[PDB]
Order: sequence, then C-alpha cells, then structure tokens
Amino acid sequence: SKKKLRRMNRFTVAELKQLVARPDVVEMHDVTAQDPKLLVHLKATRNSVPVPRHWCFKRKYLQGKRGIEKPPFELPDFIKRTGIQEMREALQEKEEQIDYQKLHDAFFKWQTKPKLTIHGDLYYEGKEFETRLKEKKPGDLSDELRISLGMPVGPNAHKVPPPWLIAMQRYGPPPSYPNLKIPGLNSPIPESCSFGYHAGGWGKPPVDETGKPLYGDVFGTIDRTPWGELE
Amino acid sequence: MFLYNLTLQRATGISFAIHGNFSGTKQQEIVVSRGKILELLRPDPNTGKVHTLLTVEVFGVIRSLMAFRLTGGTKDYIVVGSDSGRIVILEYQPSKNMFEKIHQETFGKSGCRRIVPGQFLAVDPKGRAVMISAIEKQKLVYILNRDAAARLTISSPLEAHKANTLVYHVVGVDVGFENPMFACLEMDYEEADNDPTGEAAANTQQTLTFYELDLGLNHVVRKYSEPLEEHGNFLITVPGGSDGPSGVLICSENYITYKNFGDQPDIRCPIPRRRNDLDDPERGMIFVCSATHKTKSMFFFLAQTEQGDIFKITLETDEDMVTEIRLKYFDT
Amino acid sequence: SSESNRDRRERLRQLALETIDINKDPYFMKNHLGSYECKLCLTLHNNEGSYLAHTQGKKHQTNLARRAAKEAKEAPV
Amino acid sequence: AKHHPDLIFCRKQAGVAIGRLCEKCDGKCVICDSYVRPCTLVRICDECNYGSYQGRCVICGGPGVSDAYYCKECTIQEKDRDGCPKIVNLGSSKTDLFYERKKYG
Amino acid sequence: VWRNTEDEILKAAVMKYGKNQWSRIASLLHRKSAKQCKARWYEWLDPSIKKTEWSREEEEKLLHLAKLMPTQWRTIAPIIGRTAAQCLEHYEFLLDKAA
Amino acid sequence: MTDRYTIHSQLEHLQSKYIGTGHADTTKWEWLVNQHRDSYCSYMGHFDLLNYFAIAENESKARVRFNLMEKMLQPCGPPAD
Amino acid sequence: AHKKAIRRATVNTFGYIAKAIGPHDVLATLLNNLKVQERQNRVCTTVAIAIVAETCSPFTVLPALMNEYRVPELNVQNGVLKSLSFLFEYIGEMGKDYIYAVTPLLEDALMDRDLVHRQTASAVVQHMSLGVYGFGCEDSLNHLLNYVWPNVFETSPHVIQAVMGALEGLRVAIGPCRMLQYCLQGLFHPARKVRDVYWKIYNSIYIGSQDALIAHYPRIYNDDKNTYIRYELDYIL
Amino acid sequence: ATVYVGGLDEKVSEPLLWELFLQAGPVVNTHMPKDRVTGQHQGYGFVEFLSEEDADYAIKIMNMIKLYGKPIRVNKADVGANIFIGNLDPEIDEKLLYDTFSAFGVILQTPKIMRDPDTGNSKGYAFINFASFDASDAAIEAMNGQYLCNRPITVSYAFKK
RNA sequence: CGCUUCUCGGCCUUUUGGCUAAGAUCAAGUGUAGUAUCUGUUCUUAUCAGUUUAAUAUCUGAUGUCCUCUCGAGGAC
Ligand SMILES: [Zn+2]
Ligand SMILES: [Zn+2]
Ligand SMILES: [Zn+2]
Repeated sequence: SKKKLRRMNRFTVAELKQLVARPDVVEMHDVTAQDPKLLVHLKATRNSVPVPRHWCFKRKYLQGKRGIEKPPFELPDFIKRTGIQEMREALQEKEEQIDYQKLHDAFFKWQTKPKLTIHGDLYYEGKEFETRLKEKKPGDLSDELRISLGMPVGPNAHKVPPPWLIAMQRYGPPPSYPNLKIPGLNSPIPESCSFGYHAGGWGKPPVDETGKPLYGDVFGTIDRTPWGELE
Repeated sequence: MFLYNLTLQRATGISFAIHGNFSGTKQQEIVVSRGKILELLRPDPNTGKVHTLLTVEVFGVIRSLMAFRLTGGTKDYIVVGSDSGRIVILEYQPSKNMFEKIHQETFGKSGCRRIVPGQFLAVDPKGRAVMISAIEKQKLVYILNRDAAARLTISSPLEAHKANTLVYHVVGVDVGFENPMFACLEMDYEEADNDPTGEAAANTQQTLTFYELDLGLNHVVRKYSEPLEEHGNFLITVPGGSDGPSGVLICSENYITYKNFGDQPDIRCPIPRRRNDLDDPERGMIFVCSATHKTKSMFFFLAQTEQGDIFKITLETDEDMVTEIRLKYFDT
Repeated sequence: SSESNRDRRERLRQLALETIDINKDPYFMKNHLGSYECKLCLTLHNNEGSYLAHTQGKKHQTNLARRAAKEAKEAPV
Repeated sequence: AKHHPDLIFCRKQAGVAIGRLCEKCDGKCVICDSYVRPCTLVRICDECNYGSYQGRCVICGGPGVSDAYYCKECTIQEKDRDGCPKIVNLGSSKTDLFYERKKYG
Repeated sequence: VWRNTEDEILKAAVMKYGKNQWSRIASLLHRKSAKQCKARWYEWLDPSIKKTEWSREEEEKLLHLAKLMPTQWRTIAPIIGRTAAQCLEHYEFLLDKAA
Repeated sequence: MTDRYTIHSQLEHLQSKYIGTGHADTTKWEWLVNQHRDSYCSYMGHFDLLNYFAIAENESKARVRFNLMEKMLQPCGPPAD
Repeated sequence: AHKKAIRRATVNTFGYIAKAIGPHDVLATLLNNLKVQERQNRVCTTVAIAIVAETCSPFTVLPALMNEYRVPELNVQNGVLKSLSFLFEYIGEMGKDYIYAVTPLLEDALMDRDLVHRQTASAVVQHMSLGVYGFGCEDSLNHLLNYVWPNVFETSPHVIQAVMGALEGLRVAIGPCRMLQYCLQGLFHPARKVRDVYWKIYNSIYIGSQDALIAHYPRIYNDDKNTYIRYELDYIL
Repeated sequence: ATVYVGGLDEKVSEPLLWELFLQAGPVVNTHMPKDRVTGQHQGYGFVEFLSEEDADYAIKIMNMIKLYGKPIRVNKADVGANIFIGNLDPEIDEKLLYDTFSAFGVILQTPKIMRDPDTGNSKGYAFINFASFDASDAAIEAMNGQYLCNRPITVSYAFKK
C-alpha cells in the first residue's frame, strides 16, 4: 500500500518541469526517483556530469557495437618519425620467409600532446563517428569540401573563390544567416586577392549608385604578453 | 608557468601555548603553536624581554598540544596532536637547538576528520597515560613508561569507542598513583536524531562522564556518568592527591561548578557581572581560557571571562570535602 | 610445448581459410583480433571449429533462408 | 588479498609489534599484492601477535623470516591505516591442496 | 564422446587429407586419438553411412540374419548396409517392443 | 534477495564503522545532515576558518567554538517523518 | 616451472642480461611470445618486458610496444597492455614524460567491445595516475577518466574491481572535486542498480579525503521545514 | 521546405552536404537515401531546412555546385527545347544567365555562352536547354528584343548542332 | 559474294624427380576461483487485482444479475 501511496503522490513529468526552475534537465525517468525535487535540482547544478546513457538499454555496452571491421591502431606521428614501423616490418619479413639518438629525440625533443576532451566528455557508442555539427560558421571550410568543389585547399583557399560567393553577392548572403560576412563580398578581398572575372576573380564589390556597399565592406574601409614565461 | 613560493615573515598569531622546563634546567620556557609553525620562546628573567629560541615549520595543522613529564624526571616532553593520523612526542635538545621526534604512533587517516582522533588531548598529572580523543566516537589511550636506560617508551593503544557522542572537552583528573581518570564532557545525539517532533533537541542535557584506565586489566572503562544541569564548555583540573582535593571545575554558561565523584556534593556560583554594563542583556557569559597556579603551599586558578576580566578563583575546603568557592576580581 | 602448439593452431587456421574459400562463403569475416565473425548473424566465433559448427544452426540457417527469400522477392526500318 | 575475495583481515587497532612473512611469501606487499617499492612497515593487532603466533607469516601462517612492508601505492592512498591486516581465515586453498596431497601421496 | 566442433574439424580434415594419414589428422584436435578418428569416421561421419529408419524389409532381413548368424554383427552389418552399432541397438529395440 | 540483504548488511556495517557513508536508500535528510556535521568538525579543526568567523561576527573564538558545538546536535532542523 | 621462485629469478636475470648487452635483442625475442599457455605464463614475460624497459630507460622500448599493439592477435594485444601496467608501476615518477605518448593507445582500448581489453586498460590507468601524482599532468588523466567512467555499470567481478581500483587512483590524482562532479547526478537516480553503483563509488571517496570534500559539496536549497544551506561559508569579510 | 538533391556525385558524403548547408541555413534534416545493397549514394537525397526562405535560398545559391566537380541539382524536394540568344553581353556568365532565365522553366543543360578560344570573351551569344517547348517559348517571349545587361537581348530556338 | 580447309596474331584451363619396410616415426600437466562465446531449448490470453520493477516484465491469484440454447448465444432487466 505504501508503494502505491508514493505512486499516488508521484508527480507527472509536466509537474516536475513546472515547479522546478529548469525543466529541460528533467528526463522521463526522474519521476520514478524517491525525491523528484532533489534529483532535478542536482541535475540542474553547474559542471555536473550526467549518468551514462546505456543504463536502461536492454543490450550490452560495446557488445552492442559488434559487427563492422576496424583498422588497426595508428601510431602517434612522432613515434612514426622513428620508422620502427619499417624496422619491425623488415625483421618480421626476414623471419616470415635501429640507432638510439633518434629514439631519445623522438620522445623528448619532438613529442607533442594530442587533442583531449575536457571534463564532461563521456564516451558513448558512435562518438568516434558522431558527426560534428552545430558549426554554423561560414568561414570554416575543409580540404575535402574544397577539392570536391574543385576549389583550392590550403593557404590559397581564401583567394580560391567559393562558388556560392557569386550567389552571395547576387542574392545577398544566405538569408537565414545575415551574420555571414564573406571575404571579398562583405569584407575586403583577402590579402593579395583581386576582384575580377578571370579564372579566380572576386566578382565586383556589391555597390549602390552612390558608392557604398550593400553588403559589409568589400574594401575594408591590451598588451597581451603572458606574465611568467620561460625564456 | 612554473612557480616557487617563499615566505617573508612567518605567521605570528598564537593558537596554543604550554610552558615547561623544556630544556632541562630550572629556567622555564613557553612553546607556542602558530597555525602550522611551532616555536619555542623563553622569557629572560631579569629584563623580562622574550626571545624566540627557535621556530620550526611542521607542514600540518596543529590541533592540540600538551606538556607532560614523567615521575621525577627533570625535563618536559611535548605531545602534539595534529591533523595527521599520528600522535607524536617531541623533545627539545638545547645543545643542537632542534626538536627531536622521540615518538610517532599512527592511528587513522589524515585531515580534520570527524571520528579520527587528534583534537582533544589530555594527560594525567603524574605522567603515566595520555589520551587522545576525536570529536565523536573514538578515544585512545597510550601508556608511557621509562625503559632500562630511562629513555621513554610508549605502549600500544587502548580503546574507549562509544557511538554517537560529541565531546566538548577532555581533561585528566589528578589522583595519586592510582588508576588514571579522564573526565570528558559529552552529549549523546542519538535519540535526538529520531524525534520527528523536535523535542529531544532540547531536553537532552550533557553528561559529564569519568572514564578510567584500569592498570590491572589493561583497558578503559566508563566508570561514572552523570547529567549536568546546563551545558558547559570546558573543564579545569583541580590538583588532587596530596595538594588540594581532587575533582573538576566546570565553567558553564553563567555558572561555575565544582563537581567531583565520591560523595562530594556539587558546588556552584554565578559569574559576577560588570556593574552597569551596556551589553545586550540576553547574551550570557562564559569562560574563555584558564590557568592554574600551584605552589608548594597553595593553589589558585585564574579564569578569564568573555569580556576580558580575569578572576582569581580559590577553593576553601574541609580536609577532604570542599565547602565553598571564592572568586574575586583580578584585572582585565 | 609452444612450437608444436603454435604449429597446431596455425594449421587449423589455414585449414578453414581454405575451407571457407572452397564453400565461397560470403557471410564469413575474420576480424582484426583474429576471431571469426558471421556478418549475417552479427555473431563472434573463437575457433575455426566453432565457426563451422555455427554455420549449421537454426540461427545461421534461418538467417540464411530469410536472407534468401527476401533477396529473390527484392529483385525487379 | 586482491586475489581470493574470500579472505578476511583482523581489522582491530594496530599496535607496536612488527609483522613478519614466511620465506615462501616474502618479498611482496600484503594488500596491493605487488612485489615492489617497499616504503613502510606493517604493525599488527595485539591479539594477532599474542601466543605462539609471535613471529608468524601473516599470510602463509608459517615461520617469520623477514619484515613485512607496504607498497608505495598503498601508503600513498593510506590503505596502511586499517589496523592489523592479519588474515583470520585460513582459506580454502591451503585446505584443499593439503587434502588432495594426502589423497595422492 | 564427440562434440560437434571436433566433428566438423574432422569432416574438413578428412576431405582435405584423404583417408590414409590419420596421424596428421589426430594431431590436430587435442584429446582425440588417431584410432578414435578412424573409428568415428567409418562409423558415423563418412557420408556413406545411411541415416534413416528401418524399412519393413530391412527389419525382415535384420531379424532373419541375426537369427542365422548369432551375435556376429560385424559380419551382418555390411549385408544390410548399416554399422554394427545401428544393427545392434535397433535389433535390441525390435526385441524389446516384441517383449 | 541474497544480493539485497548481503549488500544491506555490508552497508549498515560499513556505515556503523564510518559515520556518514551512504547506501542506496539514503534520504536527502541524512545526506544533508552528515554533510553539515562534517563541516562543523572541520571549522573547529582548521585553526583559521575559526579566525574567519570570529572576525566576520564579532564574537571571540571560544564563544564561536561553543556555538558550533552547540549546533552539531541537530543542525538541519528536526527530522523529516 | 610450476614454482614461483623460479619464475621470479628468471625475470630478474632477463633484466640483468638486458643491462649486459642492450634492450633491443632481448625485447625482440620477448615480444615473439604469443606462447598460447597464457597464464603459467606469458604473463611473466610481460613482467620481463617491464623490467627490460625499466632498467634501460623506456625511450627505447615504448615504440616497440606501441608497435606490437597492432598485431591483430588477442593475447598479444593484452600482453602489451599488461606490460604497460607493470611498466608504469615500476618506473613511477618518470611517467610524466611518456603519459602524453601513451594515452591515444589507452583511449583505443577503453573504447572497444571486450571486457578483457577494458579490464586490463583500467589497471594501467590506476598505476599511471598513482605515479603522476603531483606533477601537473592532470588534463590527460581527466580525459582517460572520461573513457573509464562508462564501464562503471558492469558485472564481471574482475572488470568491476579493476574499474573501481582505477577510480580511486584517479581520485588521488585528479582531486575529489572531480570525482564528486562525476558522481553527483546518480546519487539519487530512480533506478536502483545505478544508485547501488553510485553510492559504492561515493563511499569509496568519502572514506578517503572526507575532509577535502568539505569545500566541494554543491549548494542545496532549503525547503519549508528545514534549513539546508550553510551560511557560515559565505560570511563575507 | 524539403530539398531534392539529385546528380550528387557518388563520393560526396551526406556529412559534406550538411556541412555545406551549415553555412547555408538551418540544416534540419540531411538524408541521402541510398541503395541498401551497394551502400553508395543513390543520386538522390532529401534535405529539409527549417525555414522555407532558407531552403529556397540554398536551392538558388547552391545551383550547379560542382560536386566532386559535378554540378549537383539542389532544388525543392533534351527534347530539342533549347533557346539560343544573340547579342549576349561579354560580362555575363552562366550563373546570372540561368539565374534570370529560370523564370520560364527548369534548365536541362548548362547555359553555354559562345566564347572564342584565344582570349576567352563571349562572341556575343548564349544558349541554354530548358525543359519544355512552353518554357523555351515563354523565355523567348519575354526575352526577345528586350534589353539584356548592356546588349539588347535576342532569343530564338537554338539551331540544332 | 557464298562455302570449305590450312598459317599466324589478341588469348578466358590443368601443370615437384622417382623408388623403398602406408620409407620410419608420431606430447596431451594439476588445482582454486570467476566471466565471455557458440550449440541447444521455450513464451500469443482476455481482462482485473496483487506482488515486484526505474518501466515493462515476472510471479501470484479469479472469470453487472436471472432464465435457457449448444466459452459462445437469445431476451426480460
Ligand atoms: Zn599494496
Ligand atoms: Zn590483529
Ligand atoms: Zn607466507
């Protein structure tokens, strides 16, 4: 009867979102806690880390991941500079039918840190293939995107015209993104760029009949030293 | 960025102070514990100036500290109860000018924990046993005996655990070469935990309870417990055995109470108040620190009250039973 | 001990690498850890003996038969 | 130890009597069950050093031959403050191996 | 006894190696002997072992023979095309359903 | 069943050995009160937080210590049932 | 040899001859151990590789090991993981140099399907964090803790106990403020399998460092009939 | 507000498509429906944007984007109807050409401006192959004799090559 | 232009030197604890109520009133 008494007084997910100051934080299962109020308040504190997603999944963790084939682990490039890949291949192949200064320099002289996630980055099944999104930034580009466009990749990409910069200057930039500035369209042509119609031109500056730009500015019209640094 | 940290002038506030003949000779010196610095002063007798004989750093919070001295020994050691897990016994070598660590015994994890001892430290006057107590649930006792070469030796810990019991102050009781007794104010919150109404928070008064070592059987038994009228905050040992009666003075809010076990009845006084003060009348008054002076002839205590008035307390006794307590103003 | 044991395990492994090729077995894969996987059933198999015994199963056979009928229906001066 | 979870320790108040290990078991930490970097000494409960047991291998139960130490880890995480680590259950392993012995030869 | 895994390894090993080197074969699986491999193959595994129930005519022949040549099963079993084990137990079964 | 009651014995004993641990049915009240009581013992410990309060209010360290130890009895109101 | 003193001495001699000659020859032969009879051991060979790498500084061997991690055979991948574990336990303070190198390996183990790789990878992190105590390499320990954490729901005693060990190592190396932030949201979850796991972790913390935890608890709002906020902590001066 | 993406080059990732649509608008649903057998692109995809004007803007701005070099057809989700044009301006390109000329119908082929080989300027002509005779007819009906950018436009059905 | 035969170029198949006594020959450590994977085998019941669970589940139990036909059915309610 006591279990039923708590059930009878148990809150709906709508009520729990209502009284609670933050409602998103509130999951469908939080309504099943002993104290809905303390649990939502504890999930609504800064810097906390949410419980891993697979607690309820009937199947196992990485057992569910299973079936596809995976390429063997790829060595850190600075270990790869030693070539111990080649030495191991040669000895292994002879059987199948290295100097020391390079190794010490590889560990100390030229070893550098990797890219590491900050506190709150939980691992989950698919995070290695999760598509990085949200990047609403027009300025960021790729090399696969540039090449598969036929647009230059690397340091010349800025003078390599994105084929929709001419449509930015023609209909305005993408209308969902007024905040989009396009170099050579709403900011000046990048350094050493040239507006033009030849292969590699920046079009013509978006212009009104008095001589002001209709989009951005097509021509481009403290003491940050750290405190205690080594020498 | 990589940083290196030095000091420029060491801490200079004082949180405990004990006085002994720490260097072996009739001249008597002070040890003061700053926060995490421990340093020994000595006041020169004629001119009265005070000299900092030595100041060492201990990298650890010192929570309590006591002086103590074996029977007929002419030095005085230093028991120090830190926030570490260990009790340690130090001794000041006047020659080389440094504290030597005579002993260090471990009994728990480190840091100002709740149930791991170290806060309260008490010793029994004739030098036989030291007890170290937490704020809850744990008390230990060590016995200290001189060896063949009369160097110091420390026993294995005894044990007095008792669940759900805060401890406001612990102090050794003076008895002549009998079982040592320690007399620790207490309080027992266990039932107040389960009073959904809120009663047992009130009507739960604190109980003074004489523990007692038992040299014969080598353990520690709670001998006498007894409720106190109202909450008191610390105890003053009363030099017992030959000089003076035995027993303890309690210095509770607004009163001071001699109270000893046996048949001795309880004796009270209210604390004399400032003629026409300006204080908010509701605020009580308590005793903050205290200091016994004991001479071959007599003894008297000084005790100091919240506003800063000293009082010279003396005990008028009938040969074994104390009859009246007599306070008079001293200074401020 | 190890030389004959290593030869024994190697010979077994080469043995149904040859047999898998002779039965033109599609749903066969060796993973990067050297264990045997059925791509049709998403099942891991330790030994080559375990893998061949898995191919004769209500699990393998029913998956093979279901994969079968679905494929046939699924094609088009 | 970390290897047979069916084993128990004395877990009373430590004392002043040092702990010793058999020649058989010697060279290891008692808890982290490694074999390296001995830092600090073991101390054992008064009972667990009473009686004939003066000088016994804490683990193997046999003759004391050397001192028993604590690995750097266990002393860094302060697992060395739990009193007597004296194991007050003999464990199935010694029993069963002796029994199979008496059977065989 | 034999487990299906050892069984499959046997099938493959035989079809590769031919019926004549049982030493190599038995070397393959652990806790299996060359004599046992040979026996099992000829007894159960080999495809020529016909695995069905007895016809009425087959049981007529069996009964008649085991009456003709008492207890000689390795002599009979070729004549009706089953193993000594099949002939033996199955004759036991007929005898028990009769009595 | 067996899991629940052996882990229940282990949690009740580990708790009666260490005041303040928890177990899968610890309620908001006991959590919060053990957490106060530890804060209190630690203010009286660290010689300094005492100075901080004894200057923030205008009381003297003996009176401050006394009020802390008064409160350690029932710091977060009376229990909940 | 079914005795242990024998195997012990064996390993120590392998160290000695490594010193006699040079790491590479002995390391190559030691690595050629796939030695099926797994425990009773190739494990002792793992210890031997550790002593090798230790006695002649691990500049030399760590590339060889990280290389072997590619050979697709199971027991040898796990061999390299163990050998790493012992390596860090043995050399201790010097890991402050190789932790940056090693991590992306351990990442790779902690994110894969089977329990043996996760249990052995978790041992490594334990020892590594205990060795790097106090040297400022915390960002990478924090990242390794993020991969370790999700196994916390698991069943096989060897992996659950390896994981718990790893977590208390990381406690001393990251601080308890971190472990507490990881441990909060599930102290009061509606489940009970999780609440079991989380209160087990949170005890294992609170027993150690129950003093440090004072300045770390979150601020919890008081309701009508109680008072849950500590005000003495924001007496402002 | 869903977009038909046809002619998408087999190697183009739906990730890359949503990547280009990231600068383009509220990328809400990128889905490259594919043959579940061969795995590679099915030459069709649906990309629904949250805003209709942003969807149409991506259709009108992403026109003929050379996917792996090949212009992919992004819009809402050769019958001999080609117009040729005389008097074409030399500063006009196929971009603005198709951008304006799309009015009478969808363009089936890339508008070829008649340009000479040496310097590369237009010879004064253009053409584009629409979808239907009605589309070429409405184009040549609104665009014949009228003023193109700086040269009066001339539109008539293209002479078959 | 039709037929037929031959020459060549482009090439989509197998391809160890034999005899001898099948030349001869033919290895598995043990124990204690725990996990994983295969092979195997099985749930269509309708409510309600209960137990239990985070939620199912499970498991527990029983199949509006009267007459009659053969759980169904008709009617007066
Ligand atoms: Zn250890
Ligand atoms: Zn003991
Ligand atoms: Zn032993």
